[PDB]
Amino acid sequence: MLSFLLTLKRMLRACLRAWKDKEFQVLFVLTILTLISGTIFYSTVEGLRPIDALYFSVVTLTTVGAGNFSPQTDFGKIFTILYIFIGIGLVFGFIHKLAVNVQL
Amino acid sequence: MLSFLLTLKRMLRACLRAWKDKEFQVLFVLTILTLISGTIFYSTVEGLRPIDALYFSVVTLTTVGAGNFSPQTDFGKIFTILYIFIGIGLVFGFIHKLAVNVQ
Amino acid sequence: MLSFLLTLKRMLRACLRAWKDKEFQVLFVLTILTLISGTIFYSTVEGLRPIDALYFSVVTLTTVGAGNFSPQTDFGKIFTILYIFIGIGLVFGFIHKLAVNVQL
Amino acid sequence: MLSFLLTLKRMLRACLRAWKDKEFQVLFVLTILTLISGTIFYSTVEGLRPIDALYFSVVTLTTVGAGNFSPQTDFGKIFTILYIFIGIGLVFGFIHKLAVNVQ
Ligand SMILES: [Ca+2]
Ligand SMILES: [Ca+2]
Ligand code: NA
Repeated sequence: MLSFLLTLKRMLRACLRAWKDKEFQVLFVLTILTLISGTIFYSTVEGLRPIDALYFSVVTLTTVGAGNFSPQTDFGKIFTILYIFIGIGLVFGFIHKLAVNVQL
Repeated sequence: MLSFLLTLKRMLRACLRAWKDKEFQVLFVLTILTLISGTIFYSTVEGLRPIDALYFSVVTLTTVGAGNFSPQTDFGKIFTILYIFIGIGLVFGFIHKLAVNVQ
Repeated sequence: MLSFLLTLKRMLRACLRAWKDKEFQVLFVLTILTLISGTIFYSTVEGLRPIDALYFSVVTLTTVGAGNFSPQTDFGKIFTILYIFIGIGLVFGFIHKLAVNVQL
Repeated sequence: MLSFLLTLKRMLRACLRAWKDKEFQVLFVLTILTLISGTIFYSTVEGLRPIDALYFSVVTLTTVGAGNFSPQTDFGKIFTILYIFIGIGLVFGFIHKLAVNVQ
């Protein structure tokens, strides 16, 4: 049990340690900006309550997927399609970073 | 084919070997803890039967996604959002771990 | 355009070449067995037409997710939860293989 | 912060650099071709407007998942199933590619 905690502590440090990487920071800021753009878009174009626009934005950008909603307008559909690829682009970026920070 | 069977057994042994690595154990415990928390939260805050709270927690944390449910309360929606990133954080941890052992 | 085709051809060979790896073969067979078990389970326990049981099995094991269905019985729910982790276990296996076959 | 901006620009350049690699171009073309095929198929076989066929094709091939649609015909269901594995095959290709450049 003491090993668990010491490993947990080491791992948690490593995580916070990665929060120092400028590229990880960019990816993160880029992700927040994307989630905000999405929240603004869906509430405006699809007329969703801000909290619902962020929710759809989140489950969409992470590939989780929404269980009861899909854009009703053609503008929203087109946007969601491009939105998804930005999300995949961001995920690839994070993964590439990992792959790089593991091989040095 | 003994060959297929031997290759499988070799793979299963490599898998059990993983369940011995401390960092994997932490990640595993953390996800179980995260699933339990989710079950508790959705049962209480969204009024779901525990079994359905576990289900939603699972399909959500894994990015599988729910086919019919979506949080009705604002607290639930905000929790689900942070819950998803915890899941992503956990997945990256397992991935990083698999990229570490591959050396 | 000729480069495209020659690269496409080289890549396609590499893919088929990977179909020779015994571990990839096991993962694959393991995946087919899992999809068949799932198809059998959902058609039996949830009463879904075989083709619908395979569909739900597929979108569930790949994390795609079903847009209009979720198990109705507690037995189905429990099964789906374990089913998902088997799927993640298989994906990790494939990924681990990649990571290994790239570093040699 | 010039620093943030410089780091970003550096990353964007690395991304554009990728769009120059032939294997990436093949994978990219293949996915676009796969998306077009999907749009065509679902419009024709499931009677969806092209825009909705593209949407379903996209959320399906990316594992995002559709919130309200699911194929009504057997041909559609079988196609979706193979479509998903094409998507997984493509993702593994991009992943393998990103694990190759990381050396
Ligand atoms: Ca999904
Ligand atoms: Ca739905
Ligand atoms: Na997913």
